[PDB]
Amino acid sequence: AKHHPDLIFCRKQAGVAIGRLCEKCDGKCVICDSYVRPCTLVRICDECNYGSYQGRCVICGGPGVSDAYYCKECTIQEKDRDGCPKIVNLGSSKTDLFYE
Amino acid sequence: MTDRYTIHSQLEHLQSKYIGTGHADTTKWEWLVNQHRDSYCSYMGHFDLLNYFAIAENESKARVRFNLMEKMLQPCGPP
Amino acid sequence: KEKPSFELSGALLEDTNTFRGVVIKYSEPPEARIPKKRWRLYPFKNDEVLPVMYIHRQSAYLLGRHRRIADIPIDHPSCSKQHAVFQYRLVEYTRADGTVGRRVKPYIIDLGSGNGTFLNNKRIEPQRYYELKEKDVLKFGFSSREYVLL
Amino acid sequence: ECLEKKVDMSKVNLEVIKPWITKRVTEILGFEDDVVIEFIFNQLEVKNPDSKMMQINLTGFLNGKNAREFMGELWPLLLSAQENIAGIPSAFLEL
Amino acid sequence: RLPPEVNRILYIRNLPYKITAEEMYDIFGKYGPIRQIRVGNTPETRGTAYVVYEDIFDAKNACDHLSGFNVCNRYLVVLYYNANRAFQKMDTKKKEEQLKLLKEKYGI
Amino acid sequence: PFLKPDDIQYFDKLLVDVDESEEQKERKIMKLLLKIKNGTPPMRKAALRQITDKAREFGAGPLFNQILPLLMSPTLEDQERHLLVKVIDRILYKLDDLVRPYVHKILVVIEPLLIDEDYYARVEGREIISNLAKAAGLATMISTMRPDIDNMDEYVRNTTARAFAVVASALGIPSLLPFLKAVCKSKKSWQARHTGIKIVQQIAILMGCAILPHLRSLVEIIEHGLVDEQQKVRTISALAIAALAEAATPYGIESFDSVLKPLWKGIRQHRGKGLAAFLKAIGYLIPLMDAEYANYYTREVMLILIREFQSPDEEMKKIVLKVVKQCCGTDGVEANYIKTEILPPFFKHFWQHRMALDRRNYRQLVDTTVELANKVGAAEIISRIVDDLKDEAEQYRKMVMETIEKIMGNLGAADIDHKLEEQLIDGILYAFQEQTTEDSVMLNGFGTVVNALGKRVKPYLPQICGTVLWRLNNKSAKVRQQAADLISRTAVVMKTCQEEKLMGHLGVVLYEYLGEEYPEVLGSILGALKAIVNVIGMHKMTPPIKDLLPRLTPILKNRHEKVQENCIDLVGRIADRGAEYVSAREWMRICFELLELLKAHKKAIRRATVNTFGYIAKAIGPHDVLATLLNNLKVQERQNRVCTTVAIAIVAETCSPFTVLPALMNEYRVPELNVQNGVLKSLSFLFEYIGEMGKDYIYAVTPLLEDALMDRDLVHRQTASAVVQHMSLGVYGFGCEDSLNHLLNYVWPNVFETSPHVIQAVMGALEGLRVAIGPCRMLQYCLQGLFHPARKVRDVYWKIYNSIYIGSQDALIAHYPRIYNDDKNTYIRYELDYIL
RNA sequence: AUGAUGUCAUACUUAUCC
Repeated sequence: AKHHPDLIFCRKQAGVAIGRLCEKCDGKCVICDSYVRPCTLVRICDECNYGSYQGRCVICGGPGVSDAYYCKECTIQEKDRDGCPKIVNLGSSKTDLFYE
Repeated sequence: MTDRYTIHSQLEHLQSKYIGTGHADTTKWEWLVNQHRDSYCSYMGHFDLLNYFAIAENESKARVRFNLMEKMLQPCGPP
Repeated sequence: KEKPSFELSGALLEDTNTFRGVVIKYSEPPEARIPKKRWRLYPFKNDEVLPVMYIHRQSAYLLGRHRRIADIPIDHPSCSKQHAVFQYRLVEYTRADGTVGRRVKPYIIDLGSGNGTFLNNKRIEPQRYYELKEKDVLKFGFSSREYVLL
Repeated sequence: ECLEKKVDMSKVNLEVIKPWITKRVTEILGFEDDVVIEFIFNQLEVKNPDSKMMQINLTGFLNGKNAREFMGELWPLLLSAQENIAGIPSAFLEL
Repeated sequence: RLPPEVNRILYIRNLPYKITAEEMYDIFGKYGPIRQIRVGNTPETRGTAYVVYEDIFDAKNACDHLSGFNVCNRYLVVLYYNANRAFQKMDTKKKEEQLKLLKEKYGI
Repeated sequence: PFLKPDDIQYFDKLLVDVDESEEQKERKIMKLLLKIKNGTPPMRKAALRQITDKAREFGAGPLFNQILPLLMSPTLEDQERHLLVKVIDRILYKLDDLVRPYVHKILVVIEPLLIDEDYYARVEGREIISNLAKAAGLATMISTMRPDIDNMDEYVRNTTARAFAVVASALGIPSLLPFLKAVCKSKKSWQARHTGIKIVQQIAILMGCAILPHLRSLVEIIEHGLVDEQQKVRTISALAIAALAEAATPYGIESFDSVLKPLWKGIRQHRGKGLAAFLKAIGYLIPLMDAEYANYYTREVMLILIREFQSPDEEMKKIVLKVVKQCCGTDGVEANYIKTEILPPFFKHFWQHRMALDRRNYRQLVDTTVELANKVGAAEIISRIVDDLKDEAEQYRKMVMETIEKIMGNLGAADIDHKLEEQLIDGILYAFQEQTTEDSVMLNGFGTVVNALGKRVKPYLPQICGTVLWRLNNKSAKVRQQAADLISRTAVVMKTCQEEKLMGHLGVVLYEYLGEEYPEVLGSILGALKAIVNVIGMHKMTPPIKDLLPRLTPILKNRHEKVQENCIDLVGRIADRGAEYVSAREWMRICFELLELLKAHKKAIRRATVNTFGYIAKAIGPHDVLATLLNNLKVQERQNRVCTTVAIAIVAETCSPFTVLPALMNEYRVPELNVQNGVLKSLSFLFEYIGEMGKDYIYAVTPLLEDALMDRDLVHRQTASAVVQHMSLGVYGFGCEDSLNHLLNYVWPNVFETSPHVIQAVMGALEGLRVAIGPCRMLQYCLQGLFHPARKVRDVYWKIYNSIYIGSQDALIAHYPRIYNDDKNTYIRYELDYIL
């Protein structure tokens, strides 16, 4: 996204697990990364939500509280009918911040 | 049988997985064959277009559908 | 078949105290210090003090019947390799005035000899803080000795 | 090369190919190991094996010269076993 | 009765560029037999040396007495060298011949 | 930048000043490493890039030759390590065929990253080995890594196993299968088979849920080790079955099928660790069986499970613990049997102060106990563990406390009787009164307990809140924040039961602490006030808002991360809800104070800030406040500005922008550039929020976009293009396309550039323009560019044409022009020329 | 009179981040 450009999404097969968002990343969109116009809920992959991988945030990856949703601008642009956008990789973010 | 050609991966990049997207180094015949296959798939998918195509010809709907499915593989020949 | 026990192995104890050719037992505590009092080893084997060894100049002193472990041999065939260990260390005691502090005094404790030891014709047990002073009639052997140190 | 003809391991035996593969592995790698025998067992476990994948797995296993000869010797013996109506190579008819 | 980190190798520094291995062997030769000694002949490492003895306690008495010991105008830097890794510049090999020998001679 | 006294050995070659006379100059210039290792952060950045682009130049050989010693250094840092890992990655995104000789020479240093105490180190390591294996060839990896299988040390064998796990995740299971399946049947020595089996396991952990397709073949491999004469192979084998089944989500049961009958038999005869391992496997298996077969088999396992509670082995206790979870958490098991046989020994041996001090044992214990509650019911478990709330040690109290928490979370408090409830509330207060550390467990615990009890808690309030005030003094630093938060979470309960005196208490009492100088306390105080606002309404506030709000206003200077947070939040709640109680003058002062809150380093602060600014924008009306936004100096380049832009958007929503636009559009005139691109952004977010309503204002913005899109400097084209995007999605289908075509003209030249933000911007632009205008016009701009053999135009126009192609591929058919047929091929589609 | 590369400041973006 606009904050992390080197992050890669999962884009796996869509399952029946509804996605969730963390308390620090509440209200933020997954594709458009906006805060207004939520139109479609976020669905997670089957391998992305299993055991300890269930109930976690898609973007933040922390403890999910509320369910995540997609932006209406991404819904009208057909950017929400793609695969599961689970953040798998984590590069150049929250790595040197742990040392300080 | 040394081939020295292992199109496996590099750095989790590119790796085309879709069909009909195309590349910058795509040839003209490959793009024409992909456009013809997309046109055949759109003719097979749309019911009104298939009805308008079968009403003009003297053939039936299922025969024209089987002819369009049989002509999908190798429509031109040289890619 | 592998016989795992998860007990105290001897290699971790031998790597901590490693001598030249043998194991090193009878280690001193962390409260050891250099002695500054007027005390010298006066050995009298035949009522004549030929040798004299300074105990306050060295930190460790090992006497035995082996020439590879010890530095200087001793002419005592009735004494074992590890019979007695006289080491000076400042222990917790009280002076004559009543104030507490560090006093350099020799520590006397038996190391578990096979025949024991005797001092002033009396046997002393280990793990007991005895009042050790100068000019004591000790014995540097397991059974008996014809030489005393002062 | 010799790895372009389609073959099938279901029409050939497996017990007669173990000694020739063991001799080829002892000639290539010098000694006897357990990873190369397991790789040769896994390469013939499928009913329709892949000659190019086996050559890549054994094409670099050695140095890149004895493995090509080993693949060319294993493809011809398997071809002679699959072409025969019995299902055995030429080295098993004499002994 | 020794700290584990100390090793038979000692890194020694604050050396002159003219210094002679005669003085080296003489001085360091007090504590025990020299396993061997290296000296930097290279632009950065000139002025430095490594000493290795047949025994560790040799080196222990060395750094004991040689601590801040003097040569010319200089007080040498005497430290216990840290060779945790083998720089892998060299390899692990050539075990086969010697092990075959001990398996041959003594037969064990 | 400086050299540590040891690093000289590595960098000595740089010290000598001999200069300017081949490869020796490449090693000499390669000391840019030193700039990466030690130096200022900018030196590290610029150095890092410079060495990235020189990869293809220098080659992998010199680099690794000059790196691997450093990453091998005995004195290596944490950071320095991580940084050298970074350079290895970034250079391995480029070099592909080159690394083949160095692969092992890499892994030897890298495999120690896989086994490490640091987690981020592990995910990094797995990542870079993934990039290496995928980067190199399969046969490269395989042929490389064989000799480490039989290596004497087991360390290299283990970390090597995890290596094969990573590479197998890279290149997939089926490609690597025959290798493994060959390994586990190796007849030389056992150590190999041990390794390969461990590989099966680590594949199970890593791949996890995705093992599913090849599960059968994998099992067929591993099965032959269970009966082997050696022990290890048996143990690690059955363990690997465990890992499989655990990643084996409720299915593939019959694939494990042939494995069972030996296992059960082994369950009889084994002493020691292998036994426990089998119990681990069988444990994860049982949920995958049928409640009939698993009835029998389970009832058999229960015996040994009982007998084996008492072993001192902690591995044992872990296993048998999780087992008890799965076996006794089975729907096909009877309550009373557990209640009698299990619970008394369970709470006897398992609940002790050996366990709780450990971490994993703590958690797993919590879970298992939770599930036993899930079956036998609530009052049992809780009733037995309540008495331990009053136990001395903390960690133990913490344990039973969170246990009670989860229990009453799931089952509900309805089952609980009266007396045990007295012991409950007293237990929870007592435990809460002694807190050595600050943590949520006690608090969330209390809150969940009370909210679960509902109004059965009412007789207990005065004791609660008495404790709440007295503690609300004691120690402000430590406990003030905590008692405050306690109020915050107990608000609703202190409300619905209709104790009004208590709301007077908390209202003015908390009101008084707003002068507290310690921020970490004050924050919790404001939070408590917040929660009290959400229960009792505006006009009923015992501290009437006229009092409260201006008393809040000065606090905004407070810098503090928690004060600012809760404060701005509360100003938001009151500013949104009542908003009449306070006169406008106070409000506009609040504005001029809010303006500099946008220096916050936190995103949520700015969030609440902007939303509030919208609320008060409603309380007053647009013109003044949007003017106060346009006052902004823009002074900070890295953001700190565009939040004001967002405020301009939301303000333009809160009352109709149908009013506001002329002021803004006029304010583009100003010669100061960064605020020009600022108001461009304001249009962008503006259309993003307004959506449909842009069916009118498109025209108004059109010529200005003309002026902006015509380039003064790149940011104009970029931001303006984003505006075209959001406008283009918003207006869709309403018939305004014409002017959007006109704007598309000026959009079109910007197609060419290498700047990432402008090219991705333009991409979004032309995508929105695709949907709005329709593909036909797009394609009519994208035709001629395809052809171009020039290494640029074709790259781009094919990128575009792909973007147009993926979506709306169905509707493109009509618009492909007529293309004449050549010799070998017929390029005319005659179907469209059939005429009735 | 564009363009070329290179030492070297200066603004801007990524809702970048303790």
